[PDB]
Amino acid sequence: SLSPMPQIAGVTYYGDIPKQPKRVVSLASTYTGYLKKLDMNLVGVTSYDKKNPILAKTVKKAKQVAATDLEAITTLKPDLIVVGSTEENIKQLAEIAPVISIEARKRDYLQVLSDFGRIFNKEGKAKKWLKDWKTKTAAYEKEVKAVTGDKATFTIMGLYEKDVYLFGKDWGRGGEIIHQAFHYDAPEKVKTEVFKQGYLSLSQEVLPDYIGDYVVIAAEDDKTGSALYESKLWQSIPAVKKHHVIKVNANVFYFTDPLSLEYQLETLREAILSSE
Ligand SMILES: O=C1CCC(=O)N(O)C/C=C\CCNC(=O)CCC(=O)N(O)CCCCCNC(=O)CCC(=O)N(O)CCCCCN1
Ligand SMILES: [Fe+3]
Repeated sequence: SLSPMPQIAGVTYYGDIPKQPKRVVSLASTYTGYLKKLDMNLVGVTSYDKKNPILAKTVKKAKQVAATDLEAITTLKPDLIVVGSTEENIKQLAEIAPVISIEARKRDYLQVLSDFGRIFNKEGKAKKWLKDWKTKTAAYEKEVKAVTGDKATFTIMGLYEKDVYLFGKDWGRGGEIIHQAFHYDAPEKVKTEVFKQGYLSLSQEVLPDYIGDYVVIAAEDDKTGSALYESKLWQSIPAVKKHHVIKVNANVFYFTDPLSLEYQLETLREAILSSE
């Protein structure tokens, strides 16, 4: 029995996708949690998946694999491999098992779930989650905007090693919830320089120019942000002086999947409400 394999923008099939795969290898942390949400049995997952404190609990049995670990992936005997479209070795992966390749941003973070529901005939489960999400986020939006005001601007940022990044509405780090689910505006330069591009690496000195009312900042640990937070440049930013900086744990906040997002939603709601 094969998947109906619908034509979906950004989804490429290699081989005959099983309708009911029993041994799924996920090589893209974007998708792992969607597969889990739809009760797919994962036997391989990524390093990020293992470090995500929400998701990791659900995939303890899975082996940590990278896309280059062809031998380990083969040994796992998958009947389905799920990958991002930018992976360079799709040919060799497809020799191991059927592959679903997904190109980020062709479908939104919600569509991806209903898309997998169609691929695997789990539409009911997908629809129910999406319904509750849309109802909950609509209510939560009203609550948070009652504190911030409706026109408050948010910037999504992330700290990685010595680097500083801004993110748009659809590159994780809380952007889906802040920009899409809560319909928060962003500063002008964020909308014109970051949103379409997905992300932007930036030098410290111009950071003030991209921050308005609030900032959500992702990092994997406390030490990464240390120097920045103590800098005069940083302390000069109005949002910082007003205590409108929401620091979040990247280990879960990198992610976009339903399981991660459930946790991120409560965290962001609570953080914004307590900013008052
Ligand atoms: O899908 C998302 C949000 C968007 C995202 O980050 N992606 O990687 C998916 C879309 C791009 C796939 C193509 N891969 C790359 O461009 C490699 C670099 C990359 O992953 N990026 O996100 C580019 C900007 C961040 C670079 C610094 N690295 C990290 O922050 C590690 C977390 C990091 O960026 N990762 O991707 C690892 C955890 C990802 C969890 C799921 N999150
Ligand atoms: Fe990434």
